[PDB]
Amino acid sequence: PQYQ
Amino acid sequence: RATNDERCKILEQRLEQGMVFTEYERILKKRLVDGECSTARLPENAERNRFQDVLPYDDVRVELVPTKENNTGYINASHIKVSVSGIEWDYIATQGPLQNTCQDFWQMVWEQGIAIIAMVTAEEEGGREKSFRYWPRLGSRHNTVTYGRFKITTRFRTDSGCYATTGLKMKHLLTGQERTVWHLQYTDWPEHGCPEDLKGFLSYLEEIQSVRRHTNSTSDPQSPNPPLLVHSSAGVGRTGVVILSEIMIACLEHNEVLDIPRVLDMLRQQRMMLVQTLCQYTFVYRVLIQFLKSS
Repeated sequence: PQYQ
Repeated sequence: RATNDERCKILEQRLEQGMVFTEYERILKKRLVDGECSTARLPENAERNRFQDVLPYDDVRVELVPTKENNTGYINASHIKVSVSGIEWDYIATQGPLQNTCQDFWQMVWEQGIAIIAMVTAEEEGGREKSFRYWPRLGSRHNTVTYGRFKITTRFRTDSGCYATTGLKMKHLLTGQERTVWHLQYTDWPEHGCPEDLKGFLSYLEEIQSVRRHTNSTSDPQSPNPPLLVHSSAGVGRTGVVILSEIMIACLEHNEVLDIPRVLDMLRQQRMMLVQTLCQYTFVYRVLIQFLKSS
């Protein structure tokens, strides 16, 4: 879900 | 020449004093206002975003001709433009396509007149898919794929070690027209951190220029060119490195004072989070420095  | 050597010393000292770190951290990662990305956030579009926190702004998103399945013509992609000395450098920054968005990606390529794709990711990294394989494999028996109205043919491929150059042919099935598309995939980006081999990445930027050379057919050097399509997994970190690097090298042409944070600020106004880590930003400095050394 989240690009980190 | 002495002007380049002076600019090189200035770049090196900004790195030596740590000022490259300071200037990076004060650049906002996303727009303070008017960065709602309301179309990208629609429930009907959630399946079209690889990452829910990396989205295009409404004013600059790439709009597809709407279809019944895709009412807003949404694709996670942003128009990027920066003028250098009168020459508008045009780019489209997009995420790595998913299985459900390959048709959208190729429709985008067609409608925007794209002839060059810069893919700056491997397809899988760390056991996770980063980009669908949206173009066919080489080999006479299986080198074609159809995504909706577009049949794509892989025609040739060369491997240069840090990157590979694939020639594609794209056919609009409704009307029969064909266009050649070049696919330039950087394969040497490390799993963690940023590359230590500057030469390989510089040769990749040089190949992008060589493919611009192949595809330029307008006598007028000021005549407009279709945007370069740049994509990674989210279409922001390694994607921003390519775009900032190309613009900054073009700034080295004329006597324009180099202002890398200014240019990155303008880029981020057009797509959030471009150049997504500190090592990617220092990497741009190192690329510019190595570029000036090899002049």
